[PDB]
Amino acid sequence: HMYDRWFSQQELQVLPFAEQDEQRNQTWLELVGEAQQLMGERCPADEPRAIALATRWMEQLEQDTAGRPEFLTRLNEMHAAEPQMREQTGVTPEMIDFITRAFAESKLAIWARYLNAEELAFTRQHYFDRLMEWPALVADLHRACREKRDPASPEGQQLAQRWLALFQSYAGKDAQTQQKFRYAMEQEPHLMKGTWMTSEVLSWLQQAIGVMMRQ
Ligand SMILES: COc1c(NC(=O)c2ccc(NC(=O)c3ccc(NC(=O)[C@H](CC#N)NC(=O)c4ccc(NC(=O)/C(C)=C/c5ccc(O)cc5)cc4)cc3)c(OC)c2O)ccc(C(=O)O)c1O
Repeated sequence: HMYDRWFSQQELQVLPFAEQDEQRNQTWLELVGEAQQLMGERCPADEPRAIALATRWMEQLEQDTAGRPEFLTRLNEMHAAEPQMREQTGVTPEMIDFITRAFAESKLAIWARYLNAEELAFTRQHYFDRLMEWPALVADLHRACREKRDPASPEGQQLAQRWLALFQSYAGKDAQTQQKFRYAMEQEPHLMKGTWMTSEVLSWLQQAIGVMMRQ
């Protein structure tokens, strides 16, 4: 069976997808069907119904990957190389592209209340520049936070430096603009959806960042 080709026996017991729960399958049946309908209509990704659908997708996908970023990246490996993936899930790379942009717009809608028009335009473009590098970083942050790596060590500062590079990629290099983004996240729970980040890993990261920013 399909997940057994990609997950160890121990991983399979903590992977919700591997349950073939009937209710979970029906939920994804509806999520896929709704995405198919919006795509076939060429629905713009910033329409409310698209943003709402993408928000549901990310909520469900985080739950069904057990909140483990490494399980998310395993699914991405399957979308690239598992022949049965479309047949078994109904999810396609084109569909994922639509959800990705609608989920981006779900965050741009919130950032619009904190940024001016020129900052919003910059981020609407550059949000996508390095977006797909975040799951690898999140996995490396989970491992670091797990092993109580010193946030101030060279290995911790390399992680903070990788965060800054991905953050400045979407936010820009302006200090006042960056502070708007950091304030918005503190104020808006939706901005940390679709991240696989936990309060524990965020604390570890924000300690590493704080060391980087004061120095
Ligand atoms: C806000 O910024 C910050 C931060 N920020 C962050 O830490 C931060 C962290 C991470 C992130 N991002 C991510 O991790 C991230 C980025 C990209 C992705 N993408 C993917 O994985 C890609 C594409 C995209 N996209 N694949 C998918 O989506 C994907 C979609 C669906 C499936 N589905 C299936 O296989 C199914 C359903 C099977 C099935 C089965 C059975 C069935 O019956 C039917 C179906 C599989 C994969 C996902 C997550 C982020 O966002 C950029 C952040 O901002 C931190 C601190 C501060 C501060 O201020 O201190 C701050 O400001």
